[PDB]
Amino acid sequence: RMPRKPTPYVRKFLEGCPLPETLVDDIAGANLKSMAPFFTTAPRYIVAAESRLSKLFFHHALYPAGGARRPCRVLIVRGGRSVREPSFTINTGGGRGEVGGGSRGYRDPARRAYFYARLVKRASVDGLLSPLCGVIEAHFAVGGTCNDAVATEGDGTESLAKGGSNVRAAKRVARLLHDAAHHLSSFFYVHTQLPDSALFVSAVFRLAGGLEPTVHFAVGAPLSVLQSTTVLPFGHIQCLLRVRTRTPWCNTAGVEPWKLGVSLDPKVPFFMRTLTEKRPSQLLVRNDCETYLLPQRELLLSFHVPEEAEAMCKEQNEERMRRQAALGYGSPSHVFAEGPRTFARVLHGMKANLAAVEEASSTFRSRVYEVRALPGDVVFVPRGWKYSVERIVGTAIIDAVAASTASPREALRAVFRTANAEIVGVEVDAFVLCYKPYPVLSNAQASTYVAANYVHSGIDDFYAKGGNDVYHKYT
Amino acid sequence: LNVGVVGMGNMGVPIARNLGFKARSAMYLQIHSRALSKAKRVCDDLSVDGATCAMRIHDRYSTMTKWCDVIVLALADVKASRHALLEDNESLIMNARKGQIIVDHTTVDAETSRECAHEAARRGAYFLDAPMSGSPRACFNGQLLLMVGGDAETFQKMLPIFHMYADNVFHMGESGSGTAAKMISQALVASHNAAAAEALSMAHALGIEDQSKLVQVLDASWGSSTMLRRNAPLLQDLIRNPDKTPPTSAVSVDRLLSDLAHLDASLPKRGGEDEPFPVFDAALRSLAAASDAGMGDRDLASVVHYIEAGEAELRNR
Amino acid sequence: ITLRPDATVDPERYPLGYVPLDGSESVDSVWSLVKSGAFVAPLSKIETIHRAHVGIRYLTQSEYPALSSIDVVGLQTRLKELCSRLLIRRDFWVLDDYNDPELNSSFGIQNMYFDNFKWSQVLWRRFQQYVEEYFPVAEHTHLTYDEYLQLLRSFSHFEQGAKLLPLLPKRYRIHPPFGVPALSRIDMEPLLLYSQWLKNFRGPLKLDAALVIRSGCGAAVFATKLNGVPIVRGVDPNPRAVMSCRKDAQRMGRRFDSISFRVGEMFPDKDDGNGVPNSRKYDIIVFYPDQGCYNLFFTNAIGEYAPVLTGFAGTLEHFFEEAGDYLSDSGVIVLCCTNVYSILKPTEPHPIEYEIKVNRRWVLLDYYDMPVRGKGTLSHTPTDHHYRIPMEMRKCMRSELWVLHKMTSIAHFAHIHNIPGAQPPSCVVS
Amino acid sequence: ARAVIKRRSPQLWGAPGAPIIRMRGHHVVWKFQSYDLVVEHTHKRRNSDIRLLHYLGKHCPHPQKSLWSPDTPVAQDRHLFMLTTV
Amino acid sequence: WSPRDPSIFHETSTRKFQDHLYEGEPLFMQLRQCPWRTQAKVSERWEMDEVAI
Amino acid sequence: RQIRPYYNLPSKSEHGRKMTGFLTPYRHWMWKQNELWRNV
Amino acid sequence: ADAVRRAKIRTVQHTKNALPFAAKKRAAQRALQVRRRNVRLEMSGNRRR
Amino acid sequence: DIHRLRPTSDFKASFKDWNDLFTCDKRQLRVRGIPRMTRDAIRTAVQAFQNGNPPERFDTKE
Amino acid sequence: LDRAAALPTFNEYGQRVVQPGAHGKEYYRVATNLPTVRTVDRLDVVRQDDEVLIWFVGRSFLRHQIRNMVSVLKAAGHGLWNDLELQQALQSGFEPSR
RNA sequence: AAAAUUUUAGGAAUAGUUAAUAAUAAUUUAUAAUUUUGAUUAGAUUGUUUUGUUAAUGCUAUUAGAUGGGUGUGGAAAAAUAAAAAAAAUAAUUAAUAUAUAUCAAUAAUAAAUUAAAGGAUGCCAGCCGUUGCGGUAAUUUCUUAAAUA
Repeated sequence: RMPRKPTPYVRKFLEGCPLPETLVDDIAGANLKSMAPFFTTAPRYIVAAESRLSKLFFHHALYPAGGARRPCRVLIVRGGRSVREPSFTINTGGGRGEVGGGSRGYRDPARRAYFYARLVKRASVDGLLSPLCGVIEAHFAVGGTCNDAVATEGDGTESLAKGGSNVRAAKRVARLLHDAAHHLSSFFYVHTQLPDSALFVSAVFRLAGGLEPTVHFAVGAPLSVLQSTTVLPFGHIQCLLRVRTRTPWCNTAGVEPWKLGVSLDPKVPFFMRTLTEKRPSQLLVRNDCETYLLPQRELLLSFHVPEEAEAMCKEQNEERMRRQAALGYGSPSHVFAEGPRTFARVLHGMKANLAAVEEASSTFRSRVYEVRALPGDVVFVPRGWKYSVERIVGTAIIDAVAASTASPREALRAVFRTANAEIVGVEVDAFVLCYKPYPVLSNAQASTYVAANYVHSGIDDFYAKGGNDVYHKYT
Repeated sequence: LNVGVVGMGNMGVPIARNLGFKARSAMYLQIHSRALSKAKRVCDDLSVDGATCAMRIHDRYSTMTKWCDVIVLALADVKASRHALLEDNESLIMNARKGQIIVDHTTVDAETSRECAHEAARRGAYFLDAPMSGSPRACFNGQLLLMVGGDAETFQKMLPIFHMYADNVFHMGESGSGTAAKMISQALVASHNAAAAEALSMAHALGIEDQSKLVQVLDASWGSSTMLRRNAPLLQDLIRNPDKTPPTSAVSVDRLLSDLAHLDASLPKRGGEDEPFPVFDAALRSLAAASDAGMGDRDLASVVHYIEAGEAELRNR
Repeated sequence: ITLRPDATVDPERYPLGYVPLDGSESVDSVWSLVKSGAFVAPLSKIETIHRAHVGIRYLTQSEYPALSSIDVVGLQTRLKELCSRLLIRRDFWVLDDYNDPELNSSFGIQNMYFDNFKWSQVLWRRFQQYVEEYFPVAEHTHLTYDEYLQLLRSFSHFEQGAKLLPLLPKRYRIHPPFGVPALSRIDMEPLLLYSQWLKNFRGPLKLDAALVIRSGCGAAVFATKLNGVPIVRGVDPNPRAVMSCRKDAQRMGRRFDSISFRVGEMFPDKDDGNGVPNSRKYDIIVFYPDQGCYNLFFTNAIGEYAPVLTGFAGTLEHFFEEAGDYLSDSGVIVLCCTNVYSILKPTEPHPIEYEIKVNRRWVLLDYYDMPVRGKGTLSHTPTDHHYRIPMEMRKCMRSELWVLHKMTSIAHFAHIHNIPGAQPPSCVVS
Repeated sequence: ARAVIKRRSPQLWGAPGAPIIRMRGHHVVWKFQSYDLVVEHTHKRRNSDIRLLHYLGKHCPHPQKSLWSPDTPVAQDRHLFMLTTV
Repeated sequence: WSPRDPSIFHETSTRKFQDHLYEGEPLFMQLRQCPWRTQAKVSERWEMDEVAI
Repeated sequence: RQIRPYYNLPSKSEHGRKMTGFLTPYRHWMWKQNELWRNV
Repeated sequence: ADAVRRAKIRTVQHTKNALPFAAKKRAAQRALQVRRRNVRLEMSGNRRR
Repeated sequence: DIHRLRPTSDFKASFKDWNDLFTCDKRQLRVRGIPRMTRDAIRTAVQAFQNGNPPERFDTKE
Repeated sequence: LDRAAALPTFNEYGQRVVQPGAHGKEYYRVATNLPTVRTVDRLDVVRQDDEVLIWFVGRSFLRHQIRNMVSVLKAAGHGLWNDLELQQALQSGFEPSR
């Protein structure tokens, strides 16, 4: 029994309103009970919490419990990028023993907050991998006799970095430079392998900064790249670099249509919207691997959805509709019209809400989703998804009343900002961890695939053999 | 990490030897020199005495900077340090990487450190200045005073490297506070030596014979100082026998004045026509009087004879 | 609120003007909807909208990290914008999760304050009636979920009162009406420091009459009279707040007598002989300014014939300008606040010291500072979203107390500037 | 042997196990804390009215000055005393 | 610990080395540690038997 | 409790304990030296 | 002025010693409570039916 | 450093040298500003080294 | 608020409590009984050069009504109230106690 | 296993029932068993020479616990939470630690614990009389150890 102070009145029995553990699990990406009835092509945001994400939960995030045939989605994980120390064997002491280093994912954030009491001070990159980026950028920054065009051609780009061999790389670079020729100052992005300058021998090949970017929840085996020839060390780690071609400062510049009445004072006086740089008047895709982008700055990625994934989702959703719908729902004005909530009506409302979410997230056009990526994040892009990239420069504050009259441009109060042809310089805006293509389940494999059978083990066998074996656990 | 030493003067070779010895092949070592034969000799000696990590020898700042992560300069003069850091075509800070670290141990002016840190920040690198105080034998044995000024996280990153050749390492603040700490320490040393000279001369004037006891009395009382504790045993004989020439010492009047020569440049203004520096200026007067008397390289204990001259300039100016 | 589906994104598919939540969409999906600007309201369950509210606020905070003052302000703007899109039907009682008279089971924060039996029996109806006093069914077709939550919490205050534990003992409770900002844990700390200061400094200073200005909740007035002052007047611009403060002063017993609350702007009435409320020159005038994000940030000059500063600087200037006309010659004005202005916006000059040195109208008799202890929301607007201050910002936040006298009583206070360890200004030494 | 183990006070070989001499404390600030040498089971019994097997003694962990200094002073009899009954 | 302190004079004060006899405690000595030998550049310990008694 | 020194046989398994619990023959020998000192 | 100085000193030491005393005062409380009450689990059990 | 809640490896800059680490007692260890668990872990590792047991234990974090 | 406070509730002892106010006679009681419901045809504010000019146009006004309206309008101009506060003030109605 | 000590302003019936039995696992036999000496049910309800009070064998107060459907495992269910009783290698053993400092994170002081001694109240009135909204009026009076008590 527990002590309780006596009282001559009635005792109140509070039942409480805690934060739902299910919601916390869903946002953390570690919910193994949720079944999404309809598969969609829309980015999924998850916030890593104290390294609770792992290969086990990420496998389900890739292949949801509803029964999927492919990772047909973009997966943004705020934070969650890990950094792995090198490993070495202690021979001293009682005997030989490995020391593996470790992953400082949650322990070391990407950017520390700079609050000061007494042009403000902010961090725009990840401090842990600032120095590893330093070497990659210095490899190109040299102004020597050998032009950096050939360096980027050979060393930097692989066989295929963007939309359609050794000659192929040179013609690709030629097209890019010719396109960039007409502008006094332009830039473009590419995927490039690590330079030899960033690999020091130890025979252990280490990185320049002593730290390798990694995601502890990566499933499958990393992409292997050949120099037959040997494997390129740290070939799965790649860099998406921006090449140019030829402490932020704040500054303050000098109706509500959704309401019925007229508001004595507006409910939301001000807006705020991210400021992105101008794109010169090309996208890039990887058709051979599954990509994990780890931004080193604040990027805006516009992802173009492949027609293959779009058709897959549409056809599978319609198959579910015809299998489960009875066609008794009739035809209400809008799906959420009062009436007997048949299973068919519930399911139709579910699909309608899903379509509304997809069209709202996508911009006005095929389909393109705008994604704000930050340092510390990790964005998983499956195979075949296209995307263009820009850099975000800050934020604005827009008078709602003024923007109702003339425009957001004129309606500005305060803006916070952060700051053929030839290649003048190179930056690295992201590290791409490329992994060997994940399996695409055949129709029978998808039919017999059950999320429960992968709640403890079988993840690595699934990802190695390729999809789940039919007859996995029965006969 | 890859740590490379460039200074290689007289006080820089011990830093390279200590880094090579205590590296234990845990960090790579680099050595740069103006002439390759000298650095070859240094590497040969270090390997003969025991080398745990392979050592590379550099003639050019371009290779030096584009290879190593940490650069350590231990040079002789401000002009040499400026040559190494900024004004050279292959200047270290000009061609510095976005993340590499550069540390300077030579005693340069606060403004010199200002330009160095500003340019390093422009290029994205981190520069923190750590002037050193001690003897070359103190460096051999691994005892030194480093007063580093720069970024706190970079300083924390640099702790382990410093301890390989330094005992007392402190963080004086941001934006090159190490040079100010060294400068103020020298000024205070000079002032205390002057005051000790005054006290012993006054004791002799009063006619107290046993100085052995008076030394302990002063050391146990207030106003005690290591400068007194050092110069007393010599000053006692030097005042009772003013004829004998003060002996030569490694630490000299010329060295103190050279190291004080940065104070005027580091102070804001001298046009006020007044001295907001009574004691410090009085000590400087006597030090300069001793230097101009042909006693520049002799011991710091020679201020006794020229303190009286330390009044002529005060009266006339 | 009443919606107008014409200005909605997809009126043909959602003629009601919003997208009902069947209780299945993931909170990231609902968040994407709200970001695109659609309105979302629960279908048949309050739990769905509560989950969406919590998840959307967490996700937006994840998107816009509080790495500095500028992104904190931007986060607050964006988070207000989104949180003003999470509706609940004005007739919340129709939701099936609102009440269950047979299992005495419900959902929502009402059971963090009321017991399940009392709520499911009698208090659901009383809350239904309490809501209409502020949000008529005739006028409002829908309601914001933040408005619903604040209505529940203000109903808790109306029923069983609140409690200012560190300022006032366990036995004194207040009933601040809906819409009058209550006092959070962080907001008390400046008042705790002020209370200690007054406890120590009522003796040496002949401090008899106190005037608290903008004493919204009344906590400052109650703390002043508790630490001891025979006469306490409070001036608040809210008639409902003064009504409730006077009722609570009656309620708290005889220990709070001669506390008088009047409705007015920053300062009381100026009458000086027609009714002569004045001639009551006060020994101490207490100001505890509100510090919200917009008030602290958007501050500058406005007006051409009556130029005036806006925001925190404007309020401080008005206080400094209008004080003294109500102050005794040997009286001292106290301003208890936090350094949140100098945290949110360090680029511009510190207002209090700017006034004290540039303006040469007041003299710093004392300044006290104490690090912020607890955590919680700061200067919270009643019907706005909650935003608890993150750890890194809290580490810099401090509670300040500035005690100032007039330059005319410089001779009177001269001997107090002369104690060792004081900091006399340039004017006193002359 | 519990489905969910007492995570903070695990033991060996189950309850009530062998008798043990422990130095039991009191739920008091250290400023007055004193111990008692008691014999009890390995798994502390907080169910029966009999908490312990035998009370061996008490220990005062706060030194006390020698009140007995004048009585036949022996070598170093003025050092502080630590009192114990056994 | 003088009894003239009203907090030491109280019956329930622990600033004593006894109980029921008196209050406080007159001037007494205690020896602290000075673990700073190693801060010195050369620290040595010389083992020699007592000679002064 | 049982000490798991960094240099005994590691179990290269990702479905359980990462270090086995076996030990090098030197650890067997030194453990006796501790056992004997305890036996006296 | 002496009374003012005494009050100033009292308030200054209060501001300085507020932090350490709360840690000491808090610790004395956690050393005197036999079993702390899990109000979270009590409320969850009350909700359960 | 073996335990996820005893990050001894985060306080390499909290001590000046080997002897400074080995001579500082629990009180000075707390004064330098170290959590309770990290403080106890450092103290126990130092005492084990003193007794002859070097810090040779398997990192259980993974 | 009085109506809610009158509606049924439970005592501190668990007893049932119902004040008379939450009853049909005292429940459906309109606010006012006196003729304080007046019309103001025009009520506008115009900014002259250095002056605000408030025009009232009505067939009849209550005592000090113009000056109290001006007071609350000045409060609004300084930015001290909101729509909720205006509605609460308007619903408060006549206050017979000076 | 047993003996023995309970409460209610309107005081009555109780039962998977008592004993016997070659009956584990009762197809049997009997005039069975509880209760006005206060039962059963319902209401209150852990017990509790430790509390408080008094001249008082009076009055009064209380928190040690326990727990037939959640695994039949285990010597024993006491098993969904754990100020820690050190748990199979001396982890550590002159330290005030029994830390919060296991420091961030949706969340609210509703709630859970604990007694230091390092100026308010408060109106009234026909103006020859329409909803003009003037005045009298800066309206005047009541408000500035006890209750419960052994």
